Amino acid sequence: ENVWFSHPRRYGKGSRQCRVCSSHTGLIRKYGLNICRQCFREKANDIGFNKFR
Amino acid sequence: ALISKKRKLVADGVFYAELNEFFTRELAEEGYSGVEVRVTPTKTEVIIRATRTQDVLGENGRRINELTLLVQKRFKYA
Amino acid sequence: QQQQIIKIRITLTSTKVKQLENVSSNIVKNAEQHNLVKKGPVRLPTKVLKISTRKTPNGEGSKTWETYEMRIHKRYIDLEAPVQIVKRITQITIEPGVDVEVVVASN
Amino acid sequence: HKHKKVKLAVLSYYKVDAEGKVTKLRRECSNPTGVFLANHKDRLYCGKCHSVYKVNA
Amino acid sequence: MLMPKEDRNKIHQYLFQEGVVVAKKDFNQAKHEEIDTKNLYVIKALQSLTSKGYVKTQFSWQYYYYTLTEEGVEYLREYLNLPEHIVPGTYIQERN
RNA sequence: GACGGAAGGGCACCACCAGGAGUGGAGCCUGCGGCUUAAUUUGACUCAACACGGGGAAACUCACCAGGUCCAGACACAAUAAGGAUUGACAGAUUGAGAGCUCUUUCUUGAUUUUGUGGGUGGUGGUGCAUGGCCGUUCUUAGUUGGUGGAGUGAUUUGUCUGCUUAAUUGCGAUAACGAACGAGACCUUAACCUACUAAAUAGUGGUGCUAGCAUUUGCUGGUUAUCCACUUCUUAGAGGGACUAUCGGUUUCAAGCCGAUGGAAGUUUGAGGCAAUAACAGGUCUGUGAUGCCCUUAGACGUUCUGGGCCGCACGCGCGCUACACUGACGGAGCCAGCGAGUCUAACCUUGGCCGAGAGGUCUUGGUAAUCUUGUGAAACUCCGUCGUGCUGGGGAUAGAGCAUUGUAAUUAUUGCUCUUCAACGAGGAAUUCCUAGUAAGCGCAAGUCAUCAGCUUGCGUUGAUUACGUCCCUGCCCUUUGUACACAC
Ligand SMILES: [Mg+2]
Ligand SMILES: [Mg+2]
Ligand SMILES: [Mg+2]
Ligand SMILES: [Mg+2]
Ligand SMILES: [Mg+2]
Ligand SMILES: [Mg+2]
Ligand SMILES: [Mg+2]
Ligand SMILES: [Mg+2]
Ligand SMILES: [Mg+2]
Ligand SMILES: [Mg+2]
Ligand SMILES: [Mg+2]
Ligand SMILES: [Mg+2]
Ligand SMILES: [Mg+2]
Ligand SMILES: [Mg+2]
Ligand SMILES: [Mg+2]
Repeated sequence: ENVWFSHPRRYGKGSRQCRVCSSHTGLIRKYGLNICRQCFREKANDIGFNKFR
Repeated sequence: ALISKKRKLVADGVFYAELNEFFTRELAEEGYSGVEVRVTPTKTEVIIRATRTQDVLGENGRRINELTLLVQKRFKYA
Repeated sequence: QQQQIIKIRITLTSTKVKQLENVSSNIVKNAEQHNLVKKGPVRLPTKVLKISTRKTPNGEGSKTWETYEMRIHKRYIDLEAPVQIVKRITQITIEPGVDVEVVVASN
Repeated sequence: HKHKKVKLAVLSYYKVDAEGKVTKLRRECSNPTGVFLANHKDRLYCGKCHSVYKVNA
Repeated sequence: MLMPKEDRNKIHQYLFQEGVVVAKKDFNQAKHEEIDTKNLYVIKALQSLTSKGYVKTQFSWQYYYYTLTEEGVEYLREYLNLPEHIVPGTYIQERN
């Protein structure tokens, strides 16, 4: 009863979102974080990412 | 499950980060000072440190099994 | 089971290097007291996971960049062990936060 | 957007006391959802046989 | 949209048999895990409960952690018409 | 306190001197303004806007435009209803459409709802001049504060300084100050060394239990680690060791220091970063946030979804860039050497090898969840041997045409790759202006980020590797002292 309400999302910006805030922009999909670069900065420490050099 | 160690440790950190923000959103009154994860074989134990144990353990075994089932239901854990 | 070798390989990996060193020293320690033939703890190059991100949430300001480092240290030991001796030392007293893999090779 | 749905009784059945035995023609079919359906101009609407349905009435 | 009665029933008994319900915050998924219905109907129906009560809702990264409050245990007991005070459903059941 | 077209003293290749590479001129890329548009979505405009929002946008992204659906309008109240609230609908009209959106039409699940009142919810709506957090800048400079004591009615001042020194409010000293605290430093990460310990079939070496091929009386090379033995020099990573300007000489008030020579892996704070005080800015961000105050909107929606377009539009101006103007070169062949990475069973990620194809690429397979395999990423600049021969030329590749492929549901406004073909400006760049002191500048590529595909961009890495100076306050900026002030929203 609902077919026209959908369009393909197999790739690109709309195929993914931040796992914290669903921000389509600024994502870090490196290493499978799937966190945007801005939520990652607040939460880099508890994951295990630390600044040394 | 044959997942690379770099991606697995990253997912372990995201797992810890998920537990960290989850616990402080409900156990805010308990004086949530953090949490620890110990992955023993077939039994990963979540060591919740809270300054008010009388309510995180709840009464008669409540308020902790619900959180125990919530983490099980999300993370697809037996 | 009657004193038959298994040719086990124990591989240790975690970010917290310091307590992994203790267990790597622990695993090698319980071998000579049981007269166990072994190949020593082989240390593998550290994989420095790196993320290069802007400090700013917006676009304004000087273009300053941070590098985050999630270091991971992997080690492995080859032990010529009995079936009994390995099980009651590796299924018990497992250190926190360190991942361990027990695999079998029969070349 | 919706029709009145006037105070109708059962349809496609002639009468129960039509001098004087019960009269309900068009013997039972394989569709109970038996029952008839929406018939407008020499056409049929699927009501139960969702996958395969072969008849032209 | 409109939640069918068996969907409403299967959502309520699932929440009764262990207390908590988790639902991903993504509409138009139509394949909920561990419950055979659309994910939208799970969130919408639980929102209908939570406004009246019976459920304490927390979000925690778009994941919708739901928990059955003690006031709401007796309501779903009335909805499902289970025998009264024979099982808490299921917080204190086995270890005792 | 601020400012001064006031004086004096310091510091800094975001200042200068001596220079190097340039940019500004050219052609294309990209962003901004303007213009135009249905829309060409917005924020930011000296450093502190302008390859910036990780902003390399075909759909999504999306916030803009032209339109079509849905309510994901919770909950309460009153109506409506079980003489049926409403929903789904085949066909055709209508629609871009194979949206029952609406219409000709009437069957089906059945207080799951509809109408209205409230009241919630959503909003990349507005306000960053209501905010949090983060970031940028003053300032990566060296500065800030108090206890007790001294001065002053007081606001305040001294300490916190004339001098010398340092990268440093770093210290030596002076001394109505004395003893302190933060900052700086110390600290941490990383690079450089370790023939010393621990060891290693995921690293390497040598003999050989097993040996083999070529050429000759042993050099190069290919396999087995119950089809072997031994080891850690090179690689790795743990514990550590090591540098503290060590020794000597000179200079300094013979003090902190500085300079030279020797030795050493390292004598520029040993190189480079991480963190970084007080007080602030009406700096930026509400367009990251399920962070949020207030206001606006909320069913013909500023919610969300779908179709297509736009952000890329082109009389023009400006900034960051890429390729060049050639011989220190273009092209052909040959020689051929790195390092930092990443990578799939939660199914197509890295892709080897075989075949086909000019090429792009297609295909059959193998390995790797990774010091194992891609990958010795056999990278480019470079080196040699040749063709060219100062000719806008075989420099240069802009524009434009035809075709062959890949990615994507979709390539038109050409995603990109390849083949042939046109061979435009440009003959070293005006006024002006950027960065930089040793493995540094510059050249040269490679990896990763974004990513289905596309880098001319960024973050790092390695290859080749200069000139010049070890200084000064001339300009610019900052700080301090003295001074003047009718300034304090602070010239
Ligand atoms: Mg300048
Ligand atoms: Mg100059
Ligand atoms: Mg130029
Ligand atoms: Mg130019
Ligand atoms: Mg594009
Ligand atoms: Mg769009
Ligand atoms: Mg501000
Ligand atoms: Mg003072
Ligand atoms: Mg000091
Ligand atoms: Mg644009
Ligand atoms: Mg190599
Ligand atoms: Mg040419
Ligand atoms: Mg020509
Ligand atoms: Mg970019
Ligand atoms: Mg005067």
